[PDB]
Amino acid sequence: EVQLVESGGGLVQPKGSLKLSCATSGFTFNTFDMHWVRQAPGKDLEWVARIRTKGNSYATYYAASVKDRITISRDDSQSMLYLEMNSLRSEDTAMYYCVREGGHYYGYYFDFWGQGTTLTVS
Amino acid sequence: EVQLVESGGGLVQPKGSLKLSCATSGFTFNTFDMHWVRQAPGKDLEWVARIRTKGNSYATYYAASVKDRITISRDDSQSMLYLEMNSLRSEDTAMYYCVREGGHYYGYYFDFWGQGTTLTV
Amino acid sequence: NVTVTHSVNLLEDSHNGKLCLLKGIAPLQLGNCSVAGWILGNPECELLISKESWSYIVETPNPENGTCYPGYFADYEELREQLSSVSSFERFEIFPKESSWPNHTVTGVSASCSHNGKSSFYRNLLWLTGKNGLYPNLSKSYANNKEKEVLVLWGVHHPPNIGDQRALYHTENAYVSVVSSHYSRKFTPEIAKRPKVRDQEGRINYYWTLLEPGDTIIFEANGNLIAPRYAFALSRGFGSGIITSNAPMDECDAKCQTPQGAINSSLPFQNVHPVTIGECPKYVRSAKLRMVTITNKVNSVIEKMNTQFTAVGKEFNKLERRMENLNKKVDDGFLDIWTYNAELLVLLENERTLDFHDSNVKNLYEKVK
Amino acid sequence: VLEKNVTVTHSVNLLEDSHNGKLCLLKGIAPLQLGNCSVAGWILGNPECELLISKESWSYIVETPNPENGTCYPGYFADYEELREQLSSVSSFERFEIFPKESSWPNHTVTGVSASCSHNGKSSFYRNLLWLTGKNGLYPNLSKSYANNKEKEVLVLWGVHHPPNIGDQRALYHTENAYVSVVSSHYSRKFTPEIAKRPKVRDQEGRINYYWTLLEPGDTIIFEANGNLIAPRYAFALSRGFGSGIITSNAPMDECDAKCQTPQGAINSSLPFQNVHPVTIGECPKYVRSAKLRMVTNKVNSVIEKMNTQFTAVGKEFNKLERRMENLNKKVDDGFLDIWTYNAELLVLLENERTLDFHDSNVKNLYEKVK
Amino acid sequence: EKNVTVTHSVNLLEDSHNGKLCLLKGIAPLQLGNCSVAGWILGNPECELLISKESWSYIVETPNPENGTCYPGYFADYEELREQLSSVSSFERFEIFPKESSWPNHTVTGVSASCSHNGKSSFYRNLLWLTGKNGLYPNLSKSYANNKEKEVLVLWGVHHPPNIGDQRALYHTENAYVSVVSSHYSRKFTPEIAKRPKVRDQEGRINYYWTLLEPGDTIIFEANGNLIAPRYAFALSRGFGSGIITSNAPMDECDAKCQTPQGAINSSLPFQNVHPVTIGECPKYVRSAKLRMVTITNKVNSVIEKMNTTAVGKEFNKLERRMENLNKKVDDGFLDIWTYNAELLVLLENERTLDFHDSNVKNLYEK
Amino acid sequence: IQMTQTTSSLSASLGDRVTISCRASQDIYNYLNWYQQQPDGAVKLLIYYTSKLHSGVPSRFSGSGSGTDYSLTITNLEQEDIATYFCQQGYTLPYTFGGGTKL
Amino acid sequence: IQMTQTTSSLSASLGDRVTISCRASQDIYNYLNWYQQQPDGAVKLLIYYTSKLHSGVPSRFSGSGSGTDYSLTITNLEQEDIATYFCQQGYTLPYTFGGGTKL
Ligand SMILES: *[C@@H]1O[C@H](CO)[C@@H](O[C@@H]2O[C@H](CO)[C@@H](O[C@@H]3O[C@H](CO)[C@@H](O)[C@H](O)[C@@H]3O)[C@H](O)[C@H]2NC(C)=O)[C@H](O)[C@H]1NC(C)=O
Ligand SMILES: *[C@@H]1O[C@H](CO)[C@@H](O[C@@H]2O[C@H](CO)[C@@H](O[C@@H]3O[C@H](CO)[C@@H](O)[C@H](O)[C@@H]3O)[C@H](O)[C@H]2NC(C)=O)[C@H](O)[C@H]1NC(C)=O
Ligand SMILES: *[C@@H]1O[C@H](CO)[C@@H](O[C@@H]2O[C@H](CO)[C@@H](O)[C@H](O)[C@H]2NC(C)=O)[C@H](O)[C@H]1NC(C)=O
Ligand SMILES: *[C@@H]1O[C@H](CO)[C@@H](O)[C@H](O)[C@H]1NC(C)=O
Ligand SMILES: *[C@@H]1O[C@H](CO)[C@@H](O)[C@H](O)[C@H]1NC(C)=O
Ligand SMILES: *[C@@H]1O[C@H](CO)[C@@H](O)[C@H](O)[C@H]1NC(C)=O
Ligand SMILES: *[C@@H]1O[C@H](CO)[C@@H](O)[C@H](O)[C@H]1NC(C)=O
Ligand SMILES: *[C@@H]1O[C@H](CO)[C@@H](O)[C@H](O)[C@H]1NC(C)=O
Ligand SMILES: *[C@@H]1O[C@H](CO)[C@@H](O)[C@H](O)[C@H]1NC(C)=O
Ligand SMILES: *[C@@H]1O[C@H](CO)[C@@H](O)[C@H](O)[C@H]1NC(C)=O
Ligand SMILES: *[C@@H]1O[C@H](CO)[C@@H](O)[C@H](O)[C@H]1NC(C)=O
Ligand SMILES: *[C@@H]1O[C@H](CO)[C@@H](O)[C@H](O)[C@H]1NC(C)=O
Repeated sequence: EVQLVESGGGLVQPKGSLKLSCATSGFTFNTFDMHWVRQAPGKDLEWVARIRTKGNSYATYYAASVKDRITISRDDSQSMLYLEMNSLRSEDTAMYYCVREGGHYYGYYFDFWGQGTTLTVS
Repeated sequence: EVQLVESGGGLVQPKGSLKLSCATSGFTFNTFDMHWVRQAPGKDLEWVARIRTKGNSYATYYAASVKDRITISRDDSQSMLYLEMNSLRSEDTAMYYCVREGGHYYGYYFDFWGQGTTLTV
Repeated sequence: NVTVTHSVNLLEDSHNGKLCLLKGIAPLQLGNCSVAGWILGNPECELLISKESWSYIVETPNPENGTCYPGYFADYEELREQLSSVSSFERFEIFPKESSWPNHTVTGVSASCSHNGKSSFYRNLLWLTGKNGLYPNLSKSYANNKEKEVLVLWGVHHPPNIGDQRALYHTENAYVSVVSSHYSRKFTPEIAKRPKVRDQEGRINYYWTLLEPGDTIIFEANGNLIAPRYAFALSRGFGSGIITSNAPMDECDAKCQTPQGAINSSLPFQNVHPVTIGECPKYVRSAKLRMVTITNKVNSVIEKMNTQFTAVGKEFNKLERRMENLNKKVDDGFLDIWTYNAELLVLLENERTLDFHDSNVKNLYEKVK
Repeated sequence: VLEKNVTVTHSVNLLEDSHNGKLCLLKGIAPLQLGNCSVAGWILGNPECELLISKESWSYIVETPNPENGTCYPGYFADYEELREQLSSVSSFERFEIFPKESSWPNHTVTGVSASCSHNGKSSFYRNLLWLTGKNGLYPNLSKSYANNKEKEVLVLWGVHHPPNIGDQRALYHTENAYVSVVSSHYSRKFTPEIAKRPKVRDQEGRINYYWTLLEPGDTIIFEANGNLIAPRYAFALSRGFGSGIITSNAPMDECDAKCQTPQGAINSSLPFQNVHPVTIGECPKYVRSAKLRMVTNKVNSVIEKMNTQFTAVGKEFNKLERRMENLNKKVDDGFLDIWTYNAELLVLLENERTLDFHDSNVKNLYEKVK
Repeated sequence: EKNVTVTHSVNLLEDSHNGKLCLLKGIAPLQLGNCSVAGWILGNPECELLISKESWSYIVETPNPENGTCYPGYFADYEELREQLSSVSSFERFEIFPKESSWPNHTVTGVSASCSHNGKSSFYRNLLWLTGKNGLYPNLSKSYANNKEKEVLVLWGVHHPPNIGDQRALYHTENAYVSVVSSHYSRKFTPEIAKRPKVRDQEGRINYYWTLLEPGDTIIFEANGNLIAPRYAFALSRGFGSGIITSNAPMDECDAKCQTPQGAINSSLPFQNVHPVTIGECPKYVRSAKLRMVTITNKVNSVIEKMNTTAVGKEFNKLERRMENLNKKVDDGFLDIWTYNAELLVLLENERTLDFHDSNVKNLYEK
Repeated sequence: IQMTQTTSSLSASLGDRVTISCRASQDIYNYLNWYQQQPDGAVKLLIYYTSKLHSGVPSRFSGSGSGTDYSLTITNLEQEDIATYFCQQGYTLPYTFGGGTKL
Repeated sequence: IQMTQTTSSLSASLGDRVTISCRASQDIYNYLNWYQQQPDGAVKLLIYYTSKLHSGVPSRFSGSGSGTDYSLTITNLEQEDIATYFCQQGYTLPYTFGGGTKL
């Protein structure tokens, strides 16, 4: 049905760029805004960044504390997602989730999720 | 300020025509409608006749008893209000006043009065 | 009636006579339901629930069955105008039936809206009724936060007599107060005995409002309420309208449609009907126009200034007679002025070119000698 | 165009500016002569307008510019300007006593008078209504019904009362919070009285609000109240038509002969235009705001006469709080008349030029034939 | 035919203007500016630089007036008032009910936090929020009588508190009413108590009404609660030659002949195309992009100028979609039929001028 | 139409609160002006409408009342404020003055 | 704003009626969804709005409540439905999740 495959994670020193990618299949990528969600070990779920479709000219809202270090883009033709992180820290050891928005007028609900990669720092 | 000087009062027989007069200073004669008020000795203040500005075609309104005996005119260029009487009576010995109305929407209030002239017969 | 060698007839009076597609998008075939019956979910209009996209709106001249429960639709004629330009809405359950009202009976039905022999009710409203003999105050709310207008509909019920009122809401002086950030009202029931219409005596008054992004609407009532169950997230557009017609449908694909058919030509002028939907020729109220054979550019100027109209006669109530005559006079004059303008233009145009051809040979005859 | 004030050889004026200046009959049918009265008084049976009752059929409605003396008991005719439009096309009516005054109300009082509607020095009331008041100090609930079994649309009127104070209300209806409910098959309302002190108008500190509704064949109307009701006593049986309206004029009446009518006079001519007034009733030609139009020596200018048709310019009255209305309607009326005078001006400023060149061409052709 | 070259042409159309608001024949116009019409008439606290002005040629208003009614509410019959306030030559503001000795039994020092001025809470300058004193709200009845041959504008308001505990702590009553009666008026307002979403951090509302007295008439107020009594009134004096225009242009000191929402025009050309809305005696509006006549013409322009001789474009409520489409249909028709009449005349006027000289040559040829 | 007044004369101290009332026969819709008459001299206007003030008048003069019962109150009276006062309508045409009060 | 939750632990038998409450801090106009995260695996969506259902979700899942007091009632528990459940607001920009409870 709907499959989200995420790859691109690995260990890195706390000064180097690291890029993650999430794959999509089984639907239309053009009409589904997608968000990135991070869950640290032993901590509750957190929101990271959200990208809207071409209707709002690819608006890119961001979280508060985790700004000025990410640029989210959507490769619609390749049906992938790109999450970039520069200048990491000691609080970014976590698994990162691919989330689809879902189109209906009942607010926001994140109707699908992914398996999730891992990302550590040293 | 706004002063009102009047003259023309004197003694006359009960058949003459004493034309009273009044003078103004300190404002524009073309935007105020003035009156005439007389007070006989032992009698309360009364009203005689009112003359309006050009906004009512110089309309003139008169009291009841005084009617059909007096006439007023406005000398706007000379800015001296003048009044003319006729057919006098022994019940017309009074002190006469030169009064100004004042333009605001609080009715009529007669804000500026003159010194007063003595007319006796 | 001068004989002409080669003529080009601008006016056209050919229409297919069948309801066709408009550039590949099907219309909303209301069929036997009026607009007031489609919106409120008539039980016998269940084939239009899922059609959330359309080009234009059709309606039979005498829609058989609309408001099943007798009543008076407040500001009905304005609702048609707002819905006459909606591109495509989205029907969403604003108050879910299962959980929104836990202390109220929600299974009330009426025998005047029968469906397949079984009494039913509307599909977009919900006749609330007290449970266990009690009618607690209800106080709902809805905050619209996705930058899209929301159309809300509700109703108030006027029972036939005092006996029926105290047996439903267990009160005598009920009230309904619908409050928003830029709209406030308060209603009251009117218990009176009325003659029979559709075998019913009581009445139901409908109402509506059009929300805005970031706004809130609060419902409060302790009696006589017909709460909403569905709303409509509108999405306005341009190039749509309401027509009244009876022609059958087909699988064709045209560019413009008229209440009596569709036009499949490119002549500047037509005479099928004053009203039209989509890009198509203009209208002239005569029966014979012809330019003897520049002319093509000339007709463009007439068309350019004429291309400002919708001509959809807005329906008016019975208490707005001054509306109608003023509106009828406005439309009558505009078409008659324009038909005379277009008629004389050709009459002036041909006289110039006829002498142009006459002087053409005379020009050669001038150079002949 | 390019010439001006050219002397002509044989002209035919196409403008009519002469009127008989008299209120004349239309096609041999006498008109309704309200004359001194008013539209509000005529319908409600004004005490000083009894002479107009005997008339049943008419052709148009006349009225003086400032009708003197109509609603004798002061009030506010609800939706008054709407009614005048409905009556601007009625061809006849049939005043029939919907509720007879002799047996409809055996339980109340019918003889109510007001000093503001005095007739011949005696106080009275209207003749199409009936002020109801209690008997023996009691005011029982009333409940009346009427079914329109006439195959005609019946017009109905009634009223509500707002007495000056609590004392007047109690002494008349013996209640505190009275209500009046009028319910039809497609018309429902519920009135209530408002008690307050008001400036004296016509030497009385009360008010009466007159309402109305219109029926349909097979319909039914229900009247209910427990007080504050000015009961109906007569109704109307409207019969529609075409070509009629309300014209305001001061012309004298006579036994003339005409074919149409205009407010300032009755015109009987054959020129395809006139400029006496915009408003015109009957079969006479169009109106062009101008001064002098002519064509040097039929079907040349019959298109304008054929396209100008179907235009009634009776200015519909608008309420005090409708200044957005009259400005819109004055814009429409002014624009249409000004545009149409430009079409008619140039419809003859061009044809006359051709005829001047037409005769020149005809003669010059003869010389070529001769030479 | 198409575009052509001619020896001498005079373009009737003009598409150039100074672009600055300026004086109209010698009287400075009212400049609401940073304030709206509803805010101005009610005397908004931050709208006090126009109290002195009492004469104007026209009235200006910014496209999005920031603050008007400081206390949230619904100005009843707003769009009608703007029509009656368009043709007012000059009014006169007088204290209809003096605060010193017209309410001696109540409390008149009532302010709210939503109308703060200079950081201190205040209220309007043309209204007076009445409240009980000592715990009593006595029955009030104040009468007025206009006897000076001038219409008088009167405004008041009714208060709808957010809840019930608010009511009994201000007016000490449960079901109050407000009555206003005149020689041709009658109303009876009642408060409505309900909870509303916050606007300007207030859950209450105040509805503002108005009426237009007539000479010799009498208006009588009566209320036992929830009344916002008037303090000032306006003695209207109807005139001609003014209107409401939305504009953002800067002000300047010159002397023009007419005004358009984007600038003033100083020229004698019969036509223009900048904007249809204007004030004064100045050229008409034609929607063409280029209109010309080959140089008759003086008579041609004046032939159709008289027939053309306001397009106010009155604002309509949000619940009057039938009105605006009706008026939009009327306004577009008149401006498109008229531009075609002038366009067609040029094709007919220039054509005649051609053979007018050619026949002279033929007449010269015969001679 | 006709204006009565209080007593003709009043005896006032230096520091008293002297009041004078001018009740009208008919109803004057809150148009009752006041005047002052210095002895052997002209007269001056104190108050118009009902409680407004004229430019150049001290702050211890004020009025009240409405309907057909008006008043004038003086607080902390001095020795210079001795004169005769009247009351005048402004409602209808035959403007009526007062019967005069001496202080 | 900040989204809270109920107690962090609960032990459930089989066939019992077990609920979990997710009380917010600021009024959310009925935009509270519920999720389920199986151990060492994916996380699903269970209920959106307040009481709707997602495709393929068993009919034993439902919720109720409005304002700032919600619940996710569970009836007739099976051996498969054991995981940690989180609640998420849907009103404003920082869509904050919950701390989640354990089964
Ligand atoms: C949808 O429209 C249909 C008709 O277009 C509605 O059914 C009609 O209902 C009326 C009364 O509810 C029926 O009138 C009665 O019919 C009986 C049987 O002949 C007659 O004896 C009575 O005197 C009365 O006239 C009418 O027959 C019936 N139409 C048909 C074709 O059966 C229906 O109610 C509408 N649906 C909704 C939800 O309003
Ligand atoms: C039908 O019309 C006549 C005239 O339009 C109405 O009679 C008029 O009534 C008014 C008001 O009562 C009279 O004015 C009064 O005159 C007296 C006497 O001078 C004066 O003292 C009052 O102050 C007031 O001005 C008017 O004279 C009178 N006209 C005539 C010719 O008698 C009559 O009321 C109307 N019919 C009905 C039923 O109202
Ligand atoms: C007059 O207008 C100003 C500007 O619109 C108002 O000031 C704003 O008030 C809102 C809340 O009322 C604040 O959120 C803005 O920050 C204010 N703007 C500035 C620049 O300070 C002012 O409140 C208005 N006057 C009244 C009485 O409401
Ligand atoms: C509509 O009403 C007609 C009336 O007889 C009926 O025959 C038809 O079945 C109804 N439905 C449709 C879809 O036409
Ligand atoms: C009504 O519902 C509320 C919760 O919304 C509940 O607390 C209350 O018990 C219910 N009332 C009855 C009578 O069950
Ligand atoms: C329900 O409403 C009535 C009238 O509006 C009120 O008297 C009653 O207190 C309300 N009930 C509650 C629980 O507030
Ligand atoms: C109406 O008023 C006029 C006033 O000119 C009067 O002469 C006439 O007798 C009155 N009645 C009728 C029926 O005209
Ligand atoms: C009222 O009328 C009914 C008949 O319609 C009659 O029986 C009854 O006695 C009347 N009421 C009185 C008080 O007489
Ligand atoms: C008359 O009407 C009142 C109003 O409801 C009612 O209370 C009373 O019972 C009625 N009287 C009769 C006899 O029905
Ligand atoms: C008007 O209000 C604005 C608020 O945006 C403020 O900046 C400005 O100073 C105010 N005054 C003027 C004269 O613009
Ligand atoms: C209230 O007003 C009346 C008349 O205006 C007055 O007599 C009374 O003293 C006033 N109340 C108080 C407490 O002074
Ligand atoms: C004020 O009006 C109320 C409302 O009817 C009334 O009950 C009260 O008696 C009135 N007060 C006076 C002093 O008349």
